[PDB]
Amino acid sequence: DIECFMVLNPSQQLAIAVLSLTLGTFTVLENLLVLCVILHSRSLRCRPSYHFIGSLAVADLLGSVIFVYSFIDFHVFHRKDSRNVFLFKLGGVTASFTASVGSLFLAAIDRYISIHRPLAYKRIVTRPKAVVAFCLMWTIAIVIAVLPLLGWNCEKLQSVCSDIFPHIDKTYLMFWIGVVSVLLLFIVYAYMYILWKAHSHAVAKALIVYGSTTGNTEYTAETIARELADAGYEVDSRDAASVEAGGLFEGFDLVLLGCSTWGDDSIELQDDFIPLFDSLEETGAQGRKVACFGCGDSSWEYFCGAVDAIEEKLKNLGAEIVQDGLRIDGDPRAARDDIVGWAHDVRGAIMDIELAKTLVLILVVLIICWGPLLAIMVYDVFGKMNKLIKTVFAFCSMLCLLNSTVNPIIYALRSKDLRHAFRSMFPS
Ligand SMILES: Cc1cc2nc3c(=O)[nH]c(=O)nc-3n(C[C@H](O)[C@H](O)[C@H](O)COP(=O)(O)O)c2cc1C
Ligand SMILES: CC(C)CCC[C@@H](C)[C@H]1CC[C@H]2[C@@H]3CC=C4C[C@@H](O)CC[C@]4(C)[C@H]3CC[C@]12C
Ligand SMILES: CC1=CC[C@@H]2[C@@H](C1)c1c(O)cc(C(C)(C)CCCCCCBr)cc1OC2(C)C
Repeated sequence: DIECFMVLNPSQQLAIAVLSLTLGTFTVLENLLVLCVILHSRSLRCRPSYHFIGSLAVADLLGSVIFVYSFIDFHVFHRKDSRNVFLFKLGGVTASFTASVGSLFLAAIDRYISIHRPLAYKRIVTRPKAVVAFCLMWTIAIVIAVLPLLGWNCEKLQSVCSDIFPHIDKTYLMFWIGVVSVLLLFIVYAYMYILWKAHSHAVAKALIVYGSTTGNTEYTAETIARELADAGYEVDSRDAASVEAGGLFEGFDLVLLGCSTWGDDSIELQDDFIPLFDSLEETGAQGRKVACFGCGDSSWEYFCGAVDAIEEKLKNLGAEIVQDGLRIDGDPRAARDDIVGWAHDVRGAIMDIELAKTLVLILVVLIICWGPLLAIMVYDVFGKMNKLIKTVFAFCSMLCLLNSTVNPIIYALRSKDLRHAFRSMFPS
């Protein structure tokens, strides 16, 4: 019975008509304009491809037109269609909107690969490869929407029918959910991965291993760490007496070695610093930015010779010395300006927030639009559908149009080349 699938409340039909026609027309005119500026940009600029932006516009323009027409016709006009004709109209909507998420899926792959393997990115993502991928992605989407027409429906299969969608075997619906859920979850994973990855590299991490006996070099390290705390470093200052040599510097943009000079007859390192000094090769110092500091006294012939021995092994082990050592004579509290001045100099030698906002918005948009829609379908596969939920679905089906309306704003508007191409269409 076709009439069981219809929102029949006249007040509800009107709201369905208002939202559908308003959003659909804005969506049609938006993506139409995007396609217009794509083709004008290709007239004057050879370099920007617009593969993702163009594909998404075609998918949304086609989908909104087929949807809004069939949707208004079915719910407001109560078209009783032959089974196959209805599946045909459903097929267009399914292919276009499945193509829309596939386009978002391929763009997500492009960005994920850029972050995951930035050097190899120029080999794996090529203009010839992208053309083939988008062509195949579109083809798969059409084939997925043609099976009910070919006979993957409940009437020919003699199986349970969907309560949400007329003439739809539940197994086909469950299959279609799994395809879209995998695409959507990867898009979620990719961008969540990118946010995590960017967050770690945002703030630099500093590592101060200090060896002091009477607390002088500790006071220097603590005075140094406080200056780096103001600049927004993630400082971990460790007494040398309690450290693991292996991988000690792992994951640090900057390492600071503060040792005291303690030679009675000849130069000697501070005792707690000595086991760490012997195991420098194990610390993975090679290729790391390091600076040295230390306390001492001018009365002794070798002024801060400990800072000399360390830098000589670090420069030999391959760590890049950012600056020459910091050498203090007498109480460091007297030279506090020289200490804090040093931090600034060594700090001197060496987030993409706007991007971060955009990625979160997409995920918020995606979760808001596809989430509730798919969940109701999951219900229909397993449980029983009452009139209330059917009604909710009709209004939730409108959520997809919204996604089609904001997509030009999210991506096309954000493209620098497109804005230059739009301005190009004016006399100047
Ligand atoms: C036996 C002895 C030997 C020292 N030898 C040196 C030295 O060779 N070169 C130097 O600059 N200072 C030398 N000093 C001075 C110390 O490095 C000074 O006290 C330093 O500030 C200790 O600070 P700390 O508490 O951080 O270890 C020596 C001090 C002592 C008691
Ligand atoms: C309405 C649905 C069911 C059928 C759609 C048929 C036509 C419109 C489809 C089939 C193949 C599709 C093309 C396949 C490849 C791409 C490359 C992409 O970077 C821009 C879109 C573009 C050029 C597609 C445009 C739309 C397209 C030509
Ligand atoms: C009852 C009913 C009659 C007209 C239907 C209408 C449902 C409908 C709908 O409610 C939701 C969707 C979407 C936008 C949510 C896509 C659903 C894709 C499902 C794929 C697996 Br069956 C498509 C839409 O297509 C038409 C033909 C207008």
